Order: sequence, then C-alpha cells, then structure tokens
Amino acid sequence: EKNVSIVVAASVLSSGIGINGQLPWSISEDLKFFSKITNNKCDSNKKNALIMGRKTWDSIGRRPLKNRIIVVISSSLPQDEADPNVVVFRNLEDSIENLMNDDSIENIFVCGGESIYRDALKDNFVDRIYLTRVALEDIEFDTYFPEIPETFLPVYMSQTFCTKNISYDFMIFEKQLKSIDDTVDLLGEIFGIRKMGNRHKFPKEEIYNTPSIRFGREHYEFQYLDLLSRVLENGAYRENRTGISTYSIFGQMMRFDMRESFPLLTTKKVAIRSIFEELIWFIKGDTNGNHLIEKKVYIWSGNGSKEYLERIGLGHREENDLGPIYGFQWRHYNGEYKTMHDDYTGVGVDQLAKLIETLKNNPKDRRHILTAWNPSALSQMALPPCHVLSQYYVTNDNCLSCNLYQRSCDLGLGSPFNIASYAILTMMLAQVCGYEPGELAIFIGDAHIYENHLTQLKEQLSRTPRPFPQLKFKRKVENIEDFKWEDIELIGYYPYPTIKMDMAV
Amino acid sequence: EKNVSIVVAASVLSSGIGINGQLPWSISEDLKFFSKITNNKCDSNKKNALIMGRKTWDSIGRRPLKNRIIVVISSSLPQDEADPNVVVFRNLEDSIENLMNDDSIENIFVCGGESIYRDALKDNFVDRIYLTRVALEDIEFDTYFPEIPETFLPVYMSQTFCTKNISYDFMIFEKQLKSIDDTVDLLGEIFGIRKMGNRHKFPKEEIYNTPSIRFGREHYEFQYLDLLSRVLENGAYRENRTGISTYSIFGQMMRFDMRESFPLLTTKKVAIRSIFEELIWFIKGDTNGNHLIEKKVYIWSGNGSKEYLERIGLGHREENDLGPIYGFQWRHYNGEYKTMHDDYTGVGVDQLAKLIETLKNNPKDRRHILTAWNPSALSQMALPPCHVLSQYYVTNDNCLSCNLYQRSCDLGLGSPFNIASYAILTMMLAQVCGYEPGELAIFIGDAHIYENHLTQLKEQLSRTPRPFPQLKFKRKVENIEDFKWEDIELIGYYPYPTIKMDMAV
Ligand SMILES: NC(=O)C1=CN([C@@H]2O[C@H](COP(=O)(O)OP(=O)(O)OC[C@H]3O[C@@H](n4cnc5c(N)ncnc54)[C@H](OP(=O)(O)O)[C@@H]3O)[C@@H](O)[C@H]2O)C=CC1
Ligand SMILES: NC(=O)C1=CN([C@@H]2O[C@H](COP(=O)(O)OP(=O)(O)OC[C@H]3O[C@@H](n4cnc5c(N)ncnc54)[C@H](OP(=O)(O)O)[C@@H]3O)[C@@H](O)[C@H]2O)C=CC1
Ligand SMILES: Nc1nc(O)c2c(Cc3ccc(C(=O)N[C@@H](CCC(=O)O)C(=O)O)cc3)c[nH]c2n1
Ligand SMILES: Nc1nc(O)c2c(Cc3ccc(C(=O)N[C@@H](CCC(=O)O)C(=O)O)cc3)c[nH]c2n1
Ligand SMILES: Nc1nc(O)c2c(Cc3ccc(C(=O)N[C@@H](CCC(=O)O)C(=O)O)cc3)c[nH]c2n1
Ligand SMILES: Nc1nc(O)c2c(Cc3ccc(C(=O)N[C@@H](CCC(=O)O)C(=O)O)cc3)c[nH]c2n1
Ligand SMILES: O=c1[nH]c(=O)n([C@H]2C[C@H](O)[C@@H](COP(=O)(O)O)O2)cc1F
Ligand SMILES: O=c1[nH]c(=O)n([C@H]2C[C@H](O)[C@@H](COP(=O)(O)O)O2)cc1F
Repeated sequence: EKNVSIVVAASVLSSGIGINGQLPWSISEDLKFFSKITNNKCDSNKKNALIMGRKTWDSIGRRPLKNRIIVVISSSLPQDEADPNVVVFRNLEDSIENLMNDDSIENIFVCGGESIYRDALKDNFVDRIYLTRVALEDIEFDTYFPEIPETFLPVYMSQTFCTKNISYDFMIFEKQLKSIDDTVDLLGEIFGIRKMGNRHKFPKEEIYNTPSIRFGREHYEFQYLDLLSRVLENGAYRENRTGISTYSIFGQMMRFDMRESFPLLTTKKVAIRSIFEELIWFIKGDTNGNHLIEKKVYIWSGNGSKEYLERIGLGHREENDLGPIYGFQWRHYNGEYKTMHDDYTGVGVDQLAKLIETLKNNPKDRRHILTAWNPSALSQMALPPCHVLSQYYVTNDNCLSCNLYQRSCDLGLGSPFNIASYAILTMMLAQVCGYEPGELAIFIGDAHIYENHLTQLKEQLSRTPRPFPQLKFKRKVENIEDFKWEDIELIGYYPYPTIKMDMAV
Repeated sequence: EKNVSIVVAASVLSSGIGINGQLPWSISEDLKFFSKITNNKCDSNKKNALIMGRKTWDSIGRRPLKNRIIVVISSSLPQDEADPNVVVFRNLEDSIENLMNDDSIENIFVCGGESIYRDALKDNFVDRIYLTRVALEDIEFDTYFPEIPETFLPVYMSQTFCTKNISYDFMIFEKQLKSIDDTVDLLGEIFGIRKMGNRHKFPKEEIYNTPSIRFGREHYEFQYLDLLSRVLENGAYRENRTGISTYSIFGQMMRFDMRESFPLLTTKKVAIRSIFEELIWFIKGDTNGNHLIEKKVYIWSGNGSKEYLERIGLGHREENDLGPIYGFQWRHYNGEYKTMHDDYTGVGVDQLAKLIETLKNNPKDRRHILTAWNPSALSQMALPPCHVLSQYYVTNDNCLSCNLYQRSCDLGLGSPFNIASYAILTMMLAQVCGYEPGELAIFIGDAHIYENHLTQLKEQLSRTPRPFPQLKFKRKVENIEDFKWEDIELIGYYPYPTIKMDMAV
C-alpha cells in the first residue's frame, strides 16, 4: 500500500485549471508549492512518481522534473526506455503498478489532466487532495477540475495569499491522550459553572462551520465564524435597550491578516461601498445622517429617525442629526456640539490629524490612540461608541497594525462592517503615513447575536469560506479626507449570496 | 500489561498528605474526584483494583468502596476470604498479581500510604500520577508524599479551584497528522514574513514554561507565562522614550478566572499591598504621589521625580504632583487640573459613581465603561494611561466580569500589578453592587519586555506555577472608597521568591 495524493490548482468557483493548453494564471508561489509538496519524502533512496496526462506532459515542454519520476498517460507515446526519469503507460489503472512493484517509489502524485483527474476520482485511487483555490472567474476556461466526491473532507484551509493582486488558498482533502480529556470531563462533572472551562464550552458540530477542519483552520474568516459558533453555543439569553433580546458572551477577539489579503467576509456578500462611505463620513467629521442617506447608505437610518430620537430624549434634534458621534470625536474632541449644520472647524481636539503626524514623525511611539468615548458628550449622542477605542502600531518592517476595542458587537450586522471599516482605515493611514497594511486585531466586549438573526447566521455557518479579496487604491492622496469610492479597487471578491437581516432600533 | 496510576492529594510545598491518621483537610470535590477517577473504566464486566496501606485501610473505617476492589497491604491482616471486594497481600510486589492474573481488573490504582507510595515509586511500578495540590502549609503533617522522580513529566495542570477558602489544583504526571504540519512548514518556507503564521511563531522549548505540559495548560497563570514566551520569541527589538529598549509584540490577550481563585502570580512574589494601596489611591481620585510614598509604596517614584518632571516639560510641577492621572479621570473627567493640593470635589464627571449606579440599576446595560484617556489632559499628565479603558459585564447568574484594554504593557513590572489591580477592583465593584467576581480579560496593545529584565524573566520561566491564592474581604462597606488594607485577607499564597527588576524611567 502506498499513498496517492492529488495536487491541483483550480479557480475558486468554476474550478477551472487550464486554458488553450496552458495555465490561466502565473503564480510562482503555487508552482513552488507543487515542487515542494511533490519533493517531500522520508527515504533518500526513494523517489516520488508523478502521474500526468499526455497534454499536461506537453504543457511542461516535455522535460523531466528533477528528483522525481514523471509518469505520462498516453495511448500514442512510445515506452521511451532512454530517459530513466520518464515512463509511459497505456492506462491509468496499469499505471498504478508503483504499489505492487518498484519499491524505489515512496509516494504517488496524481498530477494533472482533467481526463486523468476525473477517472482517478471515478475509480477511487486517490487518498489525499491538495487543492490550490485561485480567485479569478471572469476569464475563459476549457479544462476544469471535477467536483470532489462526498468521500473526501477538508482538514485544512490556509490563510489567503496574494500574488500579482490574485488571492489564493491551500487546502487539503482527506478520504475518511484519552487521560487528560477524561480528567477534564470529570472535573466538568464535579464542578459545574464553577469550572471556567464549562463556561466556555467548545461549539457543537451542528453549529461549527466546516466541522471536518479541526486542526487546519488557518483561514482568518474562521476567527469570525468560530466566534459566531461560540456565541451560538455559550450565549446567555439576555435583554437589552431594544425589544429584541440577544444571546451574549463577554470577552472575545478576532485576528486578521491585511498583508496578503483583505478581511472581507465571503460567506456573505458584504456591502463594501456602504462601509467605505461610512468610513470617509467619519473621517470628515460629519454627523449629518442625510449625507449618508443621500449616497444611498441607510445603516444610520433607524438610529436617526425622529421617533427614535424623541424616544431617547433628543426630540429637539433634527430628522437625522446624530450628534457628537464618531468622527466628531475624531476631529473635534470635547467640542461643544450644537447642530449638524454648524461649522466645527478648528474647534475641539483633532485626534486623527495628531494621530497621522505622530505615526509618521514617531512610529515607535506607544501612544498612537484614537478614542471616541466621551462621557461629557454621551448624553447628546444618538448612539454611544460601539467601536470605542483604537491603537496603532508601526512594525520594524514598516507595516501598520491596528487594534480595536468594541464594547458591543452585533455579529449579524455590525461586526463585518467594523472589521472591513477598520481594515480600510488602517490601509488609508498606511498610505498617508507611507507604510503598508499589517494585522488587524479586534477585541470584543459584549459579543451578542440578536434572536431574529438566528436562522440567518445558522444559514451563514453552512457555507465553506472562500479566500479573502484584495483591496488596492488607484491613486495616492495628500490628505486622508480626499479618498473617493472610485479610488477603491476590490479584486477577486466572489462571496456567497447576501443574507437579509433587520437592524434592532 | 495493565495501567497503574497513583492518586494522591498533597500540600503544595511540603507535599503533606496526612496528620494523626487522618486528612489535614476536608474537600468534598477532592474525594469526589478520587471516586470518579477510580471508577473510570471501559468494560462493564471489569472492575478497578485499589491498593492501599493498612493504616489507610483503617482511615476509611475499614469499609469497602463500591464498584471497586480494595487491596490492603499488611503483614498482620488475615487473608479475609469473606468479603469478595477486599483482599490482603503481604507485600506490594506480590500484590501486583492483577497483571498476570484476574482479567476482571481493568486498571490499577496505587491509592495510599507514604510507605506504599515511596516503594511503589522506588521499585518503578507506577505509570501515571494524579496529584491534587492543596494550598496550605502552616499546619502540622506526619505523613508526606515522596518527591516525584525525574522519570515523570507533568502533562496537565487544571485551573485553581476553591473550597472553604482553600485553593487546589489537579495535575497529571506521565512516565515518559504529519501532512498539515508539513504543508504549513513548506508554506512557511515559501512565504517569509508574508505568512502571518511566521510572524507569530510558537515559542521554543528553551523559553517555554514547563514544556512537558502541551495540551493540559489549563492553569490561568499560563495565560501570562505563555505571553511572556511569545514576546520572548517574536519580540521585535525596538526603542522607546526611555534609554532602555524593549522586545515588543502587538495585539495580545490574557484570560483569568476570579470565581474559584484570584489571579495573583505565584512564579514571583508580588507586592499585593502596594497594588491595593495604588488601587484605592486611584479610587479616591488622589494624584498626590507622596500619599503613596508615605505608605511606603514607591511604584510612582521614578515617574514623579523632579528631574523626570522637568524633563517631560513639567518643571513647574511639584515634587510628586503627577497631574490628571488615573482616578482624577475616574472621578473628575474633563476637570481643569491645577495642583495636587486643590479640592476637586464636585467638579468634572464622576465616571466611577455613575458606573456603580448603572451597574446596580441596570446590569444588562452595554455601556458599563470606565475610561482614563483624555486627549485634552494628556499633556498635563506625568504619564499617559497605560491601562486605558475598561468595560464591565453583569452575568445572568449575578457575576461581575471585567475587560481591560492596555496600550502598553511592561511584562516585568506593570503586567502583574495591572492584573491584580483590576481583579481587586472587579471584586470591589462586585461587593458594592451586590454581585460576585467572574472573569477578567486583559487585551494588550504593545506587549513588551525591557532588555534589562531578560535574565530575570527567563529565571521566572524556570518555575512551575502553583495554584492561585484566594481573596476575601473582612467587612462589607457602604462606599467603595472606604476600603482599607486591613479589610483584605489573602488566603493560601505560597509564591516563588521575589525577583528584583528595575523600572525604566
Ligand atoms: N492548474 C492545474 O492544477 C493543472 C492544469 N492542467 C491543465 O490541463 C490542461 C490540459 O489537460 P487535459 O485537456 O485534461 O488533458 P490531459 O492533461 O488529461 O492529458 C491528455 C492525455 O491523456 C491521455 N489519456 C487520457 N486518458 C487516457 C486513457 N484512458 N488511455 C490512454 N491515454 C489517456 C491522452 O493521451 P492519448 O491522446 O495519446 O490517448 C491525452 O493525450 C493543460 O492546459 C494544463 O494547463 C494540467 C495539470 C494541472
Ligand atoms: N491525601 C492523600 O492522598 C492520602 C493520605 N493518606 C494518609 O496517610 C496516612 C497514613 O499513611 P501511612 O502512615 O504512610 O501508612 P500506610 O498508608 O502506608 O499504611 C500502613 C500499612 O502498610 C502496611 N505495609 C507497608 N509496607 C509493608 C510491607 N513492605 N509489607 C507488609 N505490609 C506493609 C503496614 O502493615 P503492617 O503494619 O501490618 O505491616 C502498615 O500497617 C493517613 O493518615 C492518611 O490520611 C493516605 C492515603 C492517601
Ligand atoms: N497547485 C498546483 N499548481 C500547478 O501548476 C499544478 C500542475 C501543473 C504544473 C505542475 C508542475 C509545474 C512546474 O513546472 N513545477 C516546477 C517549477 C519550478 C519552480 O517554479 O519552483 C518544479 O517542480 O520544479 C507547473 C505546472 C499539476 N498540479 C498542480 N497543482
Ligand atoms: N442594533 C444595532 N446593530 C448595528 O449593527 C448597528 C449599526 C451599524 C450597522 C451595521 C450594519 C448595518 C446593515 O444594515 N448592514 C447590512 C446592509 C447594508 C446595506 O445594504 O447598506 C448587511 O450587510 O446585512 C446597519 C447598521 C448602527 N446602529 C446599530 N444598531
Ligand atoms: N486526590 C486524592 N484525595 C484523597 O482523599 C485520596 C486518598 C485517600 C482517600 C481515598 C478515598 C476516600 C473516599 O472516601 N472516597 C469516596 C467518598 C465519596 C464521596 O465523597 O463522593 C468514594 O470513593 O466513594 C477518602 C480518602 C487516596 N488517594 C487520594 N487522592
Ligand atoms: N517603564 C515603566 N514600567 C512600569 O511598570 C511602570 C509603572 C507601574 C509600576 C508597576 C510596578 C512597579 C514595581 O516596581 N513593581 C515591583 C516592586 C513592588 C514594591 O516593592 O513596591 C515588583 O513586583 O517587581 C513599578 C511601577 C509606572 N510607571 C512605569 N514605567
Ligand atoms: O459599529 C457598530 N457595530 C455594532 O455592532 N453596533 C450595534 C451593537 C449594539 O447591539 C447596538 C446598540 O449598541 P448598544 O449595545 O449600546 O445598544 O449597535 C453598532 C455599531 F455602530
Ligand atoms: O500600569 C502600567 N503598566 C505598564 O505596563 N506601564 C508601562 C508600559 C510602558 O512601557 C511604560 C511607559 O508607558 P509609555 O509606553 O507611554 O512610555 O509604563 C505603566 C503603567 F502605569
């Protein structure tokens, strides 16, 4: 018995692998991954056999790969006994004689060819599958990768990598001590809620996104999805200011990479434009909700309405005057707020400007902080800061990392918007201060799910994540408030269909 | 071959197990743990054999344990063939006939008796050890547990539990797929710092506290020690405002239980009194450093000195006037600061009072927040807020949890003080609002280690953690500012010797 693995790079959605006798992309990291995953062996006296179709053998220029034995499947090619590194077989079944014979082979890799892949899967010869998902689909294919049968299960999904603005992921599909566990379970039986481990129970399979992936949950969307599962599992059913009660947990975090990708969720189509527009709406220090509504962004509609304002004791307020809310605290901290029409230029403390200036004049400073929590202005605000305070870090290799603390988190609506918003903000601050994006860490206080989002989020959990998209700016601005929506280019975003969820006013 | 495990409850330090023919403690959870861990089996047709000394057999009143077979070691006790649940052997070696015969036994437990433990270890018959450390040493013992030989290694250390104000823990000592790992390593070879996984490398064994404990690192001091290892591994060497450079990492967190213990480090003797005194110094809203120095607490000496003040542009300031530093922002937010002698009563926003009032009048609120970051007052402060903003959470079972964000963290000096300080503060707020302590989550921005603390912290990492102590208040106060040091009772704190480390001014 010998292990037979499949190595293949296919597109994310249609699973295209080739076009016109060649690859529809050029990724050096992918080819290198192939070379390394095929050169991996234990015995130095042994080699790995590489099975591929005739057309694939033509694709590589009919030249052998070093330290490996290429097996070409063809009905026309002759059994060229000259080259000891290349061998030709009539059929795929007969080609797998590496098992019964030639103990000089340690591993077998089914390496190419839709005609080869399809009948290597159909006749069940494959043990493992190394799938390299690539994030393009608006191109032309003529050769596809066959749909993976239910006999295989994903056990690994790497973080999203980027090469030439192309997103890609590495996945592994597999064909499928007690003492500590027992002790912990027993202690969990003796002590009840006393044992903190029982307060943070591991999510059940029924609410665990892609349960088969246990140790290889490297993709950073899992940082959010596993949180969703955790709230869905240990969430204490509690009431709030709105009529809709939530399942809530306290003290959580999510990490994100921004160097090789952009933390925009793929399990649900997220309105990026609204996020950006809200972000630059903050940056300008604007508190007029209509300015957001005029651009067809209605995320601040419910918290702006006359009924809601009069209800929270702000009946004197105009139809969409949100008050000294974010941006106003960024650009005019401790500034006496009147109306949304007044010109608050020069007044208050401009945290954002000083933040940029400090970021570029003193990167290794341990104070880069932007806050929005102002006790003196909380009573005037239409809604107190959820994403309360942020801190920025400049690494030694000139990268910009961002930490954000969030007192309250709507895992259905608010969360993705916050992640993407502070990601984009981090990128803006990076370009303005002359750095590159780094990492995004979000620390959450009250992580909760509204009871009217249950079926929706449980639907979202039934979707296996796709590689994060890329975000590129079309032009470099001199002032951070000069950013426009047309300046934003989102590359390789192929998310699952949108999920409609109502906001609790 | 059959598994032979040792079950024993010993004191934390001197490893005492008995006094005057009985136990020096009464812990129902421990006895229950024994009963479970000895009743654990797979085959219903089999039983577990318990080996114990004659005196131990006398200790249990000479009555058999249900669903188990008690094996008594005695040279005088007759071989009672009456009771089929109790059997007597003349020596320990002969007693281990359960291995060669009687297939009705599934597991063997060496259950008691220093005379039994010692020669069960000396003749090497034990495979596993279930040690229940107990936190009391100022009592009398006559029977001890022999020192564990180097052939055993800890693989598990539970969280500190509390029964009758006694701290205890459960540990296991043992006598001692590749594909995903290979793939991740290869990706780590291809992509360099691009791969975020390589930016957060797992700490090496040389700097990993108790490396043998891999999957059973349940103790919450590991939340700090593993952080220490992480900074010690991935720490970017960078400069700062002080002449002493630090190794720094960004975006971390530590979780702590306060229900069954008190997060006070045992690997180093921490000055609790100074921590408390500083805490109530904050609560009163006092900014006079002398008030702290008068009580022999010198943690704010360096950041108060005339030289340091004149250096940071506060030469007009008095010898120890720190300015609108924490407490002043807690009790008098946005209050115009003059000197430390002025009476700031009634001025500014009292965040602490409103926090308490909101905590008891509206527990399920999501705005329980105490901040200290005031951009308008930062220039006047002797040192900007490190523990910047905190949020509090009342649980459905009336427990009080606390989250704290810290922009900058001195893992040598500041960190333990912060943990203990906000733990005590959480407990105070719990008693004043009529709740019980819950969990403490600390989210850290710039987690760094000063280069002059290296050998010291590397020394601290060489110490295997002990169970957390307990903190109890001797009286219930009406006002939170009425707390006194005499009202604090620290029970079961047996830490490793103190480690002297200098503060970077
Ligand atoms: N991104 C990726 O992971 C990969 C992509 N590719 C792409 O695939 C494209 C081409 O693949 P594809 O069109 O499917 O052709 P194939 O790669 O499957 O190779 C075709 C050859 O296989 C031989 N063959 C197939 N079945 C049999 C059989 N039952 N008996 C004998 N010989 C057989 C044929 O030889 P004969 O005609 O003599 O009978 C034929 O010439 C390439 O452009 C390449 O870029 C290839 C590998 C990997
Ligand atoms: N906290 C814990 O985990 C535990 C604590 N304990 C404590 O230990 C205390 C007493 O233990 P300890 O003083 O060590 O006495 P032991 O528990 O070891 O039991 C003593 C008996 O062992 C017999 N014995 C020992 N060695 C031999 C031998 N080589 N051949 C024949 N018989 C032998 C003796 O019988 P004989 O005199 O007839 O020769 C003796 O009566 C108790 O008070 C109990 O509370 C006990 C178990 C667990
Ligand atoms: N993830 C992935 N990417 C692929 O390109 C394939 C292929 C097709 C293929 C197979 C091998 C190569 C190839 O030239 N590899 C090289 C290139 C060397 C290098 O760039 O480092 C090698 O092993 O030395 C190029 C294309 C077959 N299976 C594949 N799987
Ligand atoms: N209870 C509650 N939850 C919230 O998330 C908020 C917010 C922030 C916010 C964030 C997202 C939305 C929102 O409607 N997002 C959407 C729709 C986006 C769109 O079509 O414009 C979605 O992707 O499902 C609306 C408001 C503002 N006020 C809120 N109140
Ligand atoms: N952690 C630990 N604690 C101990 O007390 C021991 C002992 C001594 C011992 C052994 C057994 C008992 C005992 O009565 N166990 C019981 C009590 C029942 C109960 O409280 O649930 C049982 O199994 O039903 C009491 C003392 C031997 N080894 C021990 N290890
Ligand atoms: N660079 C730097 N690091 C810090 O930790 C601080 C602090 C807070 C602080 C926290 C702890 C101490 C401290 O000396 N701790 C000690 C000694 C305690 C004592 O004996 O009183 C220790 O346990 O090692 C001193 C100051 C205040 N200013 C600081 N500046
Ligand atoms: O960016 C946001 N993210 C978010 O999650 N909320 C949600 C969280 C909360 O459930 C709701 C109202 O906040 P509060 O908890 O004070 O009622 O708004 C609001 C935002 F503006
Ligand atoms: O509670 C504290 N905890 C702490 O870690 N510091 C350290 C962190 C920092 O390294 C140093 C000075 O802060 P800064 O980074 O602004 O120089 O004080 C200070 C405190 F008061």
